[PDB]
Amino acid sequence: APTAPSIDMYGSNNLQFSKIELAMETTSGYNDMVKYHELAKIKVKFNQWSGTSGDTYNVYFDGVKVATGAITGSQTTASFEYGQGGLYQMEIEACDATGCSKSAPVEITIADTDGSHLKPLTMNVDPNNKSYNTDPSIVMGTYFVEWGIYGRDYTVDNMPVDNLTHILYGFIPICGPNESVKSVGGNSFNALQTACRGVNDYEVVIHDPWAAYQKSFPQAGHEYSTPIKGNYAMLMALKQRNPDLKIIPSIGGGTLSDPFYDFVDKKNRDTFVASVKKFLKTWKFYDGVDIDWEFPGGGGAAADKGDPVNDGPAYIALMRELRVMLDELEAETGRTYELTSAIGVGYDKIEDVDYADAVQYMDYIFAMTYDFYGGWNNVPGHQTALYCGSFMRPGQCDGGGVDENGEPYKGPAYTADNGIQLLLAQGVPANKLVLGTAMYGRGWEGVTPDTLTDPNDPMTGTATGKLKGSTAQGVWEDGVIDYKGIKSFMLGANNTGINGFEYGYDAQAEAPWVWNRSTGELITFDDHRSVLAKGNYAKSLGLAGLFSWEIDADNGDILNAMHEGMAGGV
Ligand SMILES: C[n+]1cc2c3c(ccc2c2ccc4cc5c(cc4c21)OCO5)OCO3
Ligand SMILES: C[n+]1cc2c3c(ccc2c2ccc4cc5c(cc4c21)OCO5)OCO3
Repeated sequence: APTAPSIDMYGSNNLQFSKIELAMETTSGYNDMVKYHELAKIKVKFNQWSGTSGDTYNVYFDGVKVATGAITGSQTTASFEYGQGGLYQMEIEACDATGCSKSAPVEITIADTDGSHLKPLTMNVDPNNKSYNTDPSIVMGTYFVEWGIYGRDYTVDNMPVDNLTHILYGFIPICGPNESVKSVGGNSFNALQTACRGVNDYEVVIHDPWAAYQKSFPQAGHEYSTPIKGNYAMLMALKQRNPDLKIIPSIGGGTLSDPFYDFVDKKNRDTFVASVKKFLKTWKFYDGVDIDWEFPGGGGAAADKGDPVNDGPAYIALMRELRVMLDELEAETGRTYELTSAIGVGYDKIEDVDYADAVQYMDYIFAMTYDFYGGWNNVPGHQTALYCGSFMRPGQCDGGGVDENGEPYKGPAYTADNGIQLLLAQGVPANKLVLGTAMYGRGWEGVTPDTLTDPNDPMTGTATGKLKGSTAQGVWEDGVIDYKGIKSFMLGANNTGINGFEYGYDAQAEAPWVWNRSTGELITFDDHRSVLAKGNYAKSLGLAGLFSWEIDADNGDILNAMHEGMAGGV
């Protein structure tokens, strides 16, 4: 006989609660911005404006009692805790000695990072991405980059998710020495310095919390009170649409690898491994961890770092220790967690790690079979060839010869096949290896006909510097261009060359190029024909499948060719 409560929606945070508490309106240290709680804190205001208020309240979710407390006036705030994410029909009843009166039910949201409170994501995928019926046992992976939401304008809902088995989310940095990040210019180092305030060295943080969880995405139905937004809420809704899709954070990458060189100290690994366990208990849509240390032994962005005696053993121990941690998570959750790593495949990268030892702890190795040549110097070559190109010298392919100064080759040439063969020869199983496809070209300028030693092959020429271009043509940094830019502005509809470019294909290497003879602009990339060759190669050798880098640069053609190559190789 009290008055039935009316819920005050706006005074109760619009009934949007969360096990994860996330700063939405500042940028500060990761530990100050993100706190995961085992029980969500719930606070619901209700009113009984007329009649008697009664003396006690009970709160029900789907008919089950979850809280009780005192009513002592016409406005009551019910505060309590609840441990399970989801949408629930809440009722609140007011009671006195004569009986109880129950509010009408209203949906309350308890957000959790597995996306249990979210409907499947609505997709907005370019229809140039076709449908395929590729065997679900074959890996078809890609990287999605956190910053792709800015100028590139490529969001989670744009991914052709039914054509993917694995999304690697790039990149998760590690706090500590990060001089390489500084060298990149822009805001990347400053963002990282902020994220690490109040964080121990060697622990992981989110690099860009605005992209990751604050940015409101209209297409995902985000509104002001949504407790998780950004890429991560979209990935959580994506897991609701595609529960078998694996989404894996990639830690490191070319510019964020500097802290890994301290993992020769076990205390640093322990700190890192513990922080990765916590990260996966916080962000539960993630299904494992990908380690992208570029590179054990050195030769990466950090010119003064690299230990060829100790980095390999440290990498193996890291993999062993991550696998131990992941087994604890598998025990705690009943889920499967994957451990993978993207690795350099030049012979001088491979020779610094016993991968046959490391891979016993891993589900997959993503072989970085790209970036073999590029704008960092003036030597053209195929950046992502399967085999040795016509432009290589006698003995250069297997490393048994000498260069044009007469200096001995130090090892086999950089090609996908040489890398894969080196890894198989160490005893890495073929069905653990995933072969990489590039969705971008690298490029030079100044490779004009007068520099060529063979007049029909621009790979025999010499450049004056990196390719220059604008972001409108897909050039986001000097010397690199999106595959979709190459297609729009160099190849054209018929794949025969536009704007002064001609197309060529080195059949021995399995590698395409476009070349503008007058500017001497030359771009090495992967196309439909080279990606079919890679699929046939993967099939022949019984590799795990294919992956690509990076998905925002594709227009559908590369991922389609990955699927086509994996169906049809003889
Ligand atoms: C050898 N490397 C590899 C890299 C690399 C990256 C990104 C940057 C680099 C890099 C950047 C600056 C450098 C500067 C250097 C150098 C090497 C590098 C260098 O030699 C000494 O002067 O993705 C992984 O592979
Ligand atoms: C592979 N390298 C060798 C270099 C180098 C230098 C100076 C710079 C580089 C460099 C710079 C940026 C790079 C960026 C890259 C890369 C490789 C490099 C890279 O591969 C992935 O993206 O003098 C000694 O030899």
